[PDB]
Amino acid sequence: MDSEPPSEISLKNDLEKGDVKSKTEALKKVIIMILNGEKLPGLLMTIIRFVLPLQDHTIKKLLLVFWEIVPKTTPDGRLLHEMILVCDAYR
Amino acid sequence: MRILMVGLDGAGKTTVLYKLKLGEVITTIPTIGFNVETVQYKNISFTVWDVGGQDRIRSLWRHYYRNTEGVIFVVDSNDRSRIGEAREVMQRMLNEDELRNAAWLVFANKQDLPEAMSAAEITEKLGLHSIRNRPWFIQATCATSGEGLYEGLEWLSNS
Amino acid sequence: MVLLAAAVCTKAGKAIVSRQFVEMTRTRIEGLLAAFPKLMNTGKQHTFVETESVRYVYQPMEKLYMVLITTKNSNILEDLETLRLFSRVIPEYCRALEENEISEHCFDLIFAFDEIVALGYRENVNLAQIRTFTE
Repeated sequence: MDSEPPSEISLKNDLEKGDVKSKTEALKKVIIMILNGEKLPGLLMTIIRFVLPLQDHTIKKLLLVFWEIVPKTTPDGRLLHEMILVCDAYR
Repeated sequence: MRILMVGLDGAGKTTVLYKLKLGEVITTIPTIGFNVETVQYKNISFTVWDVGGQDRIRSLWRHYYRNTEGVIFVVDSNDRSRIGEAREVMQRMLNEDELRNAAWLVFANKQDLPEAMSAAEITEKLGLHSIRNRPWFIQATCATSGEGLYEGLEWLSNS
Repeated sequence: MVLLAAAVCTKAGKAIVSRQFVEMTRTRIEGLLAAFPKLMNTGKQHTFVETESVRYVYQPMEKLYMVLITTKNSNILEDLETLRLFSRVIPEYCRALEENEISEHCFDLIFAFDEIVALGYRENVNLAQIRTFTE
């Protein structure tokens, strides 16, 4: 997904699927559309839900990636708190 | 079947989960995070998300709401100071659109303790009678003995 | 920051994958990469070329440009060296540069970018180091 700004409905579906690869790919697809500068908050609860505690680095690294380029803007699955869904289980 | 089990810290959520999964009473630590496990009961495989109840984590439950078929809300029946707080958490949880049709099962837990509030008392304090929009049930439990646990899984499976 | 962005480009006229260390160059990243890397960063087959008041360091790989951009600078050796280390890391993820395969490993490359250059200051990376993260 080079740059496709309407694809956020499919990404939500792909983000949790019971297959780790699909989830990684989805979250990756979100990153590439934001970096170009395209739509991203719809997904947030889905994105945040699988990855949170785990020591399994790749999804964690992917989520960690998305928190330095848009964390502030996206708020469906995060909202505003001191120990946000950016860092609460990332302790 | 997808299940979300929450409640305030120390209610007994992880004790419940691992009693169900291992038939064992484990020595818990506060859960900073979740535990997720699959349990077989009578041809149903329940995937239970036990999400820690301390404040930081409490702020995160909303990410586990979506796709939830049923909600186990664990209450420490012996703690009277925090029952109002439980009531407050649970009431706005009931207002959550992703939790809209999910089956609501309250566990009044630590029923084994001498001064534990009764399930009826808890039902009045949590305002359970006022839920008309979906299925609810309250069950007295003791997670250490295992009492009431499977009666819960039973009720849940009949959603 | 001294290093605005670290960016992999396709001279299709767009930034294929790119990294904004702290929220500044979002959409900005794509326009710079899209115009300048097409002209060889406006180069002549010189690693440093500066255009529209932004220093572009680059290496061509196919129809693609691996690009480092700065608009400030601390030392000569350093800018090349982060780009260089990046160029060891990029074929591990994408088998040279190529827009479709670059696109698929947005996460891989992007993560390396954060790791390599942190808050615009050129840290160091290596293919083994990269592994712990994507594990």
